[PDB]
Amino acid sequence: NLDIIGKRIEKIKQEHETSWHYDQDHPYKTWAYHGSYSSMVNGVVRLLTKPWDIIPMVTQMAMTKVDTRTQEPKEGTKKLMKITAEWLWKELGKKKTPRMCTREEFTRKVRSNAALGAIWKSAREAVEDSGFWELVDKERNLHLEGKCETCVYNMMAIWYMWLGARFLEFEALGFLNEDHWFSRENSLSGVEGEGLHKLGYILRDVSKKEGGAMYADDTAGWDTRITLEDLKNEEMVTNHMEGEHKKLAEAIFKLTYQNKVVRVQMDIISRRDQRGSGQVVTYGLNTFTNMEAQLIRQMEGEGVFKSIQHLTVTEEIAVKNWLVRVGRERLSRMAISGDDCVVKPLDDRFASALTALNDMGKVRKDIQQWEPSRGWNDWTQVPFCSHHFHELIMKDGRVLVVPCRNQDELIGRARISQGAGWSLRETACLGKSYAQMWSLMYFHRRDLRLAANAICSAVPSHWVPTSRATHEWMTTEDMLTVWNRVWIQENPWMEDKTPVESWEEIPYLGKREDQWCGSLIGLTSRATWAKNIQTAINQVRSLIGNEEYTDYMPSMKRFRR
Ligand SMILES: CC(=O)Nc1ccc(-c2csc(N)n2)cc1
Ligand SMILES: [Cl-]
Ligand SMILES: [Zn+2]
Repeated sequence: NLDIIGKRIEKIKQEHETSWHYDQDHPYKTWAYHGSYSSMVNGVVRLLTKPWDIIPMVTQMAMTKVDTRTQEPKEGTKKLMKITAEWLWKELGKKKTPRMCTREEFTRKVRSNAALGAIWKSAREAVEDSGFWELVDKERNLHLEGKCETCVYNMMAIWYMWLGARFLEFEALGFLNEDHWFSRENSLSGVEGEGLHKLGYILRDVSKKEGGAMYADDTAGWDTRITLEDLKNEEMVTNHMEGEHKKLAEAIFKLTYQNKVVRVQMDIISRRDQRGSGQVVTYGLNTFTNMEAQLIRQMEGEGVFKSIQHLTVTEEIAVKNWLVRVGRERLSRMAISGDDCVVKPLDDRFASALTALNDMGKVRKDIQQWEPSRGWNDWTQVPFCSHHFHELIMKDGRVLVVPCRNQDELIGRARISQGAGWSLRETACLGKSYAQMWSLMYFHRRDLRLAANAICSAVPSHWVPTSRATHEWMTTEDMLTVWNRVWIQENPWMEDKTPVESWEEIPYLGKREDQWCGSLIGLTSRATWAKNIQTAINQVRSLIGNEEYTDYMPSMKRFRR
């Protein structure tokens, strides 16, 4: 307990000796208590989406369990998790080599803008000061000694550490993301590096497997369900390491993941369970443990073991043998993105195979603990990564599988910014990012293709999209050329590589399907907005001023004379 959280706690107390009031009013039960001491609106996107100013599902988006425990899993459950985790690390390691990430790599990220959950004023000034690395060196040396001093989270939830602890985290465990351990190639169930023009093709491929319904059960507060046993299983990645890397990774797991200390608005508490690490490391270890949990739920449905109370020698061999024999074909019946999964099991016994799942603490959201899962019969209805997927046939017979979600959510998100000090140019460039994403991913939604064309017409041609998966819309290349590259040239599911010559070759959903997914097509106003769009474009041009603009609206047949 305190042999590991004490040094950090003592340090924080000393720096705060005056107000070290041990308040007996602290609202903590599970969180150990040691002591105490807004969405802005994007004006460019809003002026070009006037019909949505009277839709509450859009306009409301811009307005306005950490404290729980998880019963220890049973001996049968613990054995199932340990055998499965050992096997899974070995599979993920067959074609990969664990390795330290470098300051030279850490800075590069910082030179660009990749959320580092950090807390000089810019992180760009820390890595350049050789003073920062000296502090990193001290903690780094302490980690090698099996001790920590300055690796403490500030819950905001979202837990932000100091850069020194982040860099360190990244040095020891960044290889999982940087070298693509959770790629569909390295993991089979994984979709790291995929993006939205891929995810539907991947679900359609899972649908091709003989088996039962497609299951997509959510976990309530997945991170708050992460147990110390799960952490012991994740930590086994270090069995694959050597030298300094092994000791540095072992210290991240022991000192920062399995024996945490955090600050809260300031109470100084510690928990030895739950997920509380870096968002990128969190994503990879959530994928790992979700893959493990779903293989075990598959084993339960298949009758590989009879009970979670304890495993018989024979069953331990049967589970291990199931993995070696069918483990890979099985991970393949899954699409897993951190806590999000889709599973096509061998048959529907999976639906009521719930004892391992509930005993691991991964209780399903929106269904009685022991009510058997609802199955999806059509891959085009299955929810994944906040989307569903349509099969869309081009006038020339070729097949697109496209991402989709309710259009009010897409419009409402593009109308929001986070943070202060945005110029009109930067606000315009963020509007252009959304517009290009819509042109590439949601071109099949009539309102989004029109609104994208309008925003790109209203923002100077040469201004670069900005924002503080393959984000191919973050470019000043022509959007038809990018569309061709993503959907035709580089699309492994498209055999005919004939380029598309114009946007009018690129289809929409059916008119009724577009309405079902939130389109305003057929409202009197949606017609006033499409008819008068050059007036809205001109309003925004007049605000931005005398700049080089391009008219993209005649790419659409209706504005093409
Ligand atoms: C822009 C455009 O194509 N206008 C339009 C007109 C009517 C309809 C319609 C009638 S009954 C139904 N379900 N949908 C859809 C769209
Ligand atoms: Cl269905
Ligand atoms: Zn849809």
